[PDB]
Amino acid sequence: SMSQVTIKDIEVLNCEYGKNTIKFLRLHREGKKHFVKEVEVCTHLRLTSAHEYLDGNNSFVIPTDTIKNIVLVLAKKNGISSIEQFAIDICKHFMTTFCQVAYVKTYIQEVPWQRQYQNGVPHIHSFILVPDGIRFCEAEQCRNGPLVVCAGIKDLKLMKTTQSGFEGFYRNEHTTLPERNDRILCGEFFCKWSYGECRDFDFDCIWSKVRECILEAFSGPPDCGEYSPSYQRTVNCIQMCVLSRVPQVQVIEVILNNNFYNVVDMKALGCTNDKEVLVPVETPYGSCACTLGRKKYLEAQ
Amino acid sequence: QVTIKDIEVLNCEYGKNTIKFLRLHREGKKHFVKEVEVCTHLRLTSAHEYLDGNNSFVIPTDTIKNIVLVLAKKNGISSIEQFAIDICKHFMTTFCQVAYVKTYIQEVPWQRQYQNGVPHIHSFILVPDGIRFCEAEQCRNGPLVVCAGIKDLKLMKTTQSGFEGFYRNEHTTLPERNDRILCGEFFCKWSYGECRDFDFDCIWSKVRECILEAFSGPPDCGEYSPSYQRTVNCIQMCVLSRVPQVQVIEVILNNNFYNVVDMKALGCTNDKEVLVPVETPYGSCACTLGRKKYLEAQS
Amino acid sequence: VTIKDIEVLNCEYGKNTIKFLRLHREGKKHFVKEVEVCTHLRLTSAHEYLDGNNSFVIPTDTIKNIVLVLAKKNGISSIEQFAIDICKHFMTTFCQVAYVKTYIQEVPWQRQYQNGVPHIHSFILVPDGIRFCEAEQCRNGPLVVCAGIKDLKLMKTTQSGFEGFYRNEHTTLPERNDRILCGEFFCKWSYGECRDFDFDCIWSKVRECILEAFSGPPDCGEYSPSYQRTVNCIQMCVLSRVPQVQVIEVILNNNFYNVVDMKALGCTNDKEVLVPVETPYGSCACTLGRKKYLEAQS
Amino acid sequence: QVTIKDIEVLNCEYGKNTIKFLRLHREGKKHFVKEVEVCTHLRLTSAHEYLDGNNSFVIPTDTIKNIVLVLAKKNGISSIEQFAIDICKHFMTTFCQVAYVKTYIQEVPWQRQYQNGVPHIHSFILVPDGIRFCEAEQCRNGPLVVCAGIKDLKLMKTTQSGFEGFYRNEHTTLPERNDRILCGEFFCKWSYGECRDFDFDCIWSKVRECILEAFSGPPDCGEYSPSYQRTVNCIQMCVLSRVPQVQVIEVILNNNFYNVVDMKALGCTNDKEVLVPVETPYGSCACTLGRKKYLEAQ
Ligand SMILES: O=c1[nH]c(=O)c2nn[nH]c2[nH]1
Ligand SMILES: O=c1[nH]c(=O)c2nn[nH]c2[nH]1
Ligand SMILES: O=c1[nH]c(=O)c2nn[nH]c2[nH]1
Ligand SMILES: O=c1[nH]c(=O)c2nn[nH]c2[nH]1
Ligand SMILES: [Br-]
Ligand SMILES: [Br-]
Ligand SMILES: [Cl-]
Ligand SMILES: [Cl-]
Ligand SMILES: [Cl-]
Ligand SMILES: [Cl-]
Ligand SMILES: [Cl-]
Ligand SMILES: [Cl-]
Ligand SMILES: [Cl-]
Ligand SMILES: [Cl-]
Ligand SMILES: [Cl-]
Ligand SMILES: [Cl-]
Ligand SMILES: [Cl-]
Repeated sequence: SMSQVTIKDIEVLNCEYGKNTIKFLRLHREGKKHFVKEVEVCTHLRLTSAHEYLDGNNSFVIPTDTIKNIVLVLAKKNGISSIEQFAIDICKHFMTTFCQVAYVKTYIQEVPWQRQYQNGVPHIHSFILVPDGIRFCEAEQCRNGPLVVCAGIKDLKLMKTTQSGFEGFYRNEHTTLPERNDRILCGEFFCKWSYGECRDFDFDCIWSKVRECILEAFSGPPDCGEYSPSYQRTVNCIQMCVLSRVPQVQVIEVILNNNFYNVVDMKALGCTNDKEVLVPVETPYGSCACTLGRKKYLEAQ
Repeated sequence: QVTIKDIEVLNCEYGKNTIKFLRLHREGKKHFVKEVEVCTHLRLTSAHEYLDGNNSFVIPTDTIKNIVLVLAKKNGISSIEQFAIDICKHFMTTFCQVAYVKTYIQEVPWQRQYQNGVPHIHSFILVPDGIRFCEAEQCRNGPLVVCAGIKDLKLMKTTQSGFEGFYRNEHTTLPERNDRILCGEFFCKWSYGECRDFDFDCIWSKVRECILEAFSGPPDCGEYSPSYQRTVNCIQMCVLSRVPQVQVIEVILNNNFYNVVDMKALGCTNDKEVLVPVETPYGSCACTLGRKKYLEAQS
Repeated sequence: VTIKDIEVLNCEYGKNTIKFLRLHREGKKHFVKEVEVCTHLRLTSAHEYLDGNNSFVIPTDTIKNIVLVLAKKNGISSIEQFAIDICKHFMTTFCQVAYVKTYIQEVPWQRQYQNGVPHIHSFILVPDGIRFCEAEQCRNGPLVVCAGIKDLKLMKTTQSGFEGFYRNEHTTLPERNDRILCGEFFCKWSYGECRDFDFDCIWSKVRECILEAFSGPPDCGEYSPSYQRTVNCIQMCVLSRVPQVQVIEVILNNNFYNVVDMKALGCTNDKEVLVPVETPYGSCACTLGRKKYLEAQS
Repeated sequence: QVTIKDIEVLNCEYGKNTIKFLRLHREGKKHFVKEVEVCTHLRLTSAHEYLDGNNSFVIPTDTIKNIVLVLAKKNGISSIEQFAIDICKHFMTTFCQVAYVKTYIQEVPWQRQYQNGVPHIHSFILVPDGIRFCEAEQCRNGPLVVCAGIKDLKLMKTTQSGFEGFYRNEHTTLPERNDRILCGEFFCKWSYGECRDFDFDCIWSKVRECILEAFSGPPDCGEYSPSYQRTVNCIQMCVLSRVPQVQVIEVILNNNFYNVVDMKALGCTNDKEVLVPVETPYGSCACTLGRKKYLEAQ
């Protein structure tokens, strides 16, 4: 119909920009005892207009360099009591300082530094990297909308060697999977939960409590464990534990990426392999994901 | 144009890489796991597969994988070191066309889960706090040598570290510093030579404790490091002083500088409060120390 | 005054210092375990005290016979397993037993060696700290096992002080940052009901923790600012490195070594000649337990 | 009634007992300890302190202690034998009134601690596996004689022992036995006479090796003992064959019989499995052997 499209022909469905992987360590000294919080911050903005795209005019653009500067200044002046409070302080600063900001999102993850110990005695200033699951949070706010905070844990890899099966599934001409009532259940978990606009609690304490719920629901009691009839059922058991034990959690998303461990057939090698040697299949891999919300929280919107 | 008689075969080696498996063991309802990654390489007495297209002497890399899995099944894995020994011994004593065998093993760092200080019978969590590995090798008619190690071990102290009194030249702009963050990623490897009259797990743990303690110093005051290099030496001398089984120790320290961000132009003072890691480029230092007694004793 | 005015707070009886050697032979090679056993009972009634009625009393002679028969029939893999077997035997054999406690200590026989070769059947007494254990059970309550080391005498010649202590008008002790630290230790630890480990292995591991924490590393040692702090270092080492230990009790009986004033004798004594003071002597004692374990009891 | 005229002084002797001290020596960071118990006794050339109440010639026992401590400080202690020699020589050269001096010394058995085969610079553990002692004595204008020994040495073998073919009378109920536990606590003491041209520590260790090897026999099979008395002879003949410095050797063996408990009345057979030691009463035997040449040469 026409030889080109012009602004009049097209709708801007989304415009977003920001600064990614702002890495720094906040050091706090109480005499000779040293405290560290090392983080990675992503902060993204949507502006009220798109002249920098549509017209080649930068008048309203806050440089991403400025976004980095603000994150480092706020760390210096405010410290970091929790990554959640820091994500909140960043979002509130952008919304209050810059009228051209329609929307702000701050994602933060912690570098998993632990204090070193010598026969139970905490070291004043020495640390070791211990990645047993990465702590993150995310704060976002629309102009004239609520400031919403999420916390989570990712790269969390749990494995139980029994009390796991997958049976009674749908069968068809392309379904060769045998029924199994014993197998290794190996999952890499991404867990993310919403507090909504709630802030009246200790962020670090509540995060720890959720992490506990995830490990406990996954494992079952330490003397006997608990049967899992699917990866999916195990995801629901985790979500329902967190919701049952942590009232501040309004919505919870859990993604389980599984690895199957095959009992190697050793008959041609002159052996019987009685669930002794198991080879992980890393690709392809199965995943399942569910998001559960409290009826009260969702209806209250 | 060029023929077999103009060229010398300096080296021929082949193997199977990244053989991954979990060895499961049950004592009633209590389950135990060892998950490993194994490389095994061979040198053969002839090179006909390369020079002539004749495979008669070649043990398939598929067979190397089958043997590793069969040995894990029949022998179990008490320690990765004993399993590395078992694999090298099997190749040496089974195949007369093997001139040399090398097995590398690394553990997947599964930890048993705890609820209220009670250990879980069959539930585990992945906790990398430094990757345990080992390596066994042997030439025909030569010692079976065992090495153990820890890698991807990232240690950081926020004080008791400087670098001063260095060599000055026209291209040297580095300031002298007596307070900086010391952050290093360590690769540590040590040889037991032929000795195996000790508990591999116990001695591996002891060397690890030596590394952490020599790095950190005492927990109430720490200990001043005047260079990355001096910290490497304190680790090595601590291990050799406390672990006679260690004959030779190699330590590599890959460091990250943490820069106190100049916040002047932002109207801020930064008194060592906000520090930015420089990941690339990065400094390295490496040292191998050996006991004179062990070195001289090799005829 | 009458039985009606009087409460029986406690009644207990038993057989003490039951001494025997259990000999085991694998062809030419002999193995020994020589022990001393005490076994005490509390009965469900006190008719022997209150009425002169012995109908419920198991003779202490029978307690000895039972200890000797079980050693014969069961052998002794570990003193802890033997103590368990004796408590279990009393609880299943005699319903009038309300409570049983068995204490066992090992006679410290070591196999003799000649130029590195172990002797098939010859031993030497080597007391380097006496191994003991204790098992006890109430009727329908848990069987609890403790192991320990006593008469363990350790000494370091430096890396010991006592400074910054409370001063008053009767305090003449000077501040010291260098002294001999000499202690006789009693150490006892509870496994609770946990029994799924090698008793000998774990005992050896706790012993090594005690010596290493007392001494510090062999190339430099470790400063002790008090006997009390050294007790704490030993306990925290054991608890940090041995998960099976739930509760640990350490008693340190110290001996002061005085640098003799030889000025009157025309001599300077630069910490060269030291005289030990055996009485009076100082003691300190601490019991630490895992919070998780102590909560799980209540 | 009776006066000095009617009575003869057969013997007078006095001294200081249990003088305890530690001698500490430092080579850089490395500490060396020798802790000893010293007894020093004198006979004087007169007895006026007893007979007349005149103390003019008495050296206070407090002075004997001061001299032992002063000599430890000034000389150090290379060996307890050299220290005992130095004490006797001091009393003889210093005091006109000394007719006779005897010095007895025993070592406190401190052993350096080891961690994973590494010797600790300054930490020790008490390990009493046979107490080292010595004794020096001298009459005025007579030879200074030195003895060394080992006591409280407890050895046990579980077979290769019997006692048969002994004298029988109407009061003899002991059965012939060809297979018993041989358990002895040994006191061994030997004389070097006046010879001192050797390493005292070296030679003491050699004698101790000889006692353990002769008691035990070879590690692969042992050696049959037909009595305690013949084991004492084997020990002595082994020392005299292998250690030419030893002129005279005394060995005292205090034995403990281990009874195979008769368990027929308890429904059991006891096939040398459970044995009970008899600590009292107890048998002893003692022999002193000397080289003909040294006994003639007196
Ligand atoms: O638990 C399981 N869920 C699934 O959806 C599935 N698909 N293959 N195996 C499976 N196991
Ligand atoms: O400790 C240090 N060693 C070095 O070699 C170096 N080079 N730059 N900074 C350094 N710091
Ligand atoms: O370490 C010590 N603790 C004490 O309680 C004490 N009392 N005197 N000396 C002492 N030394
Ligand atoms: O060896 C022995 N000697 C004795 O003199 C003796 N007397 N009873 N048993 C004995 N055994
Ligand atoms: Br021996
Ligand atoms: Br030791
Ligand atoms: Cl640590
Ligand atoms: Cl497979
Ligand atoms: Cl070839
Ligand atoms: Cl856990
Ligand atoms: Cl700096
Ligand atoms: Cl060396
Ligand atoms: Cl043995
Ligand atoms: Cl002092
Ligand atoms: Cl007289
Ligand atoms: Cl007999
Ligand atoms: Cl001989």
